[PDB]
Amino acid sequence: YQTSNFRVQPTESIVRFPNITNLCPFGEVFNATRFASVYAWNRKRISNC
Amino acid sequence: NNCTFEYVSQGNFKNLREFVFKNIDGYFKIYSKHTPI
Ligand SMILES: *[C@@H]1O[C@H](CO)[C@@H](O)[C@H](O)[C@H]1NC(C)=O
Ligand SMILES: *[C@@H]1O[C@H](CO)[C@@H](O)[C@H](O)[C@H]1NC(C)=O
Ligand SMILES: *[C@@H]1O[C@H](CO)[C@@H](O)[C@H](O)[C@H]1NC(C)=O
Repeated sequence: YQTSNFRVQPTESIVRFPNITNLCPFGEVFNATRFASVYAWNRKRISNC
Repeated sequence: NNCTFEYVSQGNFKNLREFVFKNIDGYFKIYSKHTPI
């Protein structure tokens, strides 16, 4: 006589993303020798990393 | 102006270089391949 199923799930699940960033040198933008003025604030993008 | 998304990669007419381009979701995706024929 059918009793029930069993929705097993050992060690839940694993979350995986690719290897570490590539072309994200945040240091030279944030530890830069060259900063900007407040009215002349710079604008540079970070992308694909 | 706006390229912050910059990217860097008798012989019988021995070549075939096709750059056929299609758009999905509005945002452009290049599709291409160079077949030496
Ligand atoms: C970049 O795109 C914006 C969006 O319309 C435009 O207003 C601006 O003029 C572009 N950049 C330059 C330097 O023209
Ligand atoms: C040709 O395509 C490859 C794709 O991996 C790219 O790396 C390369 O820069 C392209 N150009 C040349 C001249 O090889
Ligand atoms: C431009 O594209 C958008 C969505 O991709 C569409 O809604 C709009 O009608 C298009 N405009 C023209 C002039 O093709």
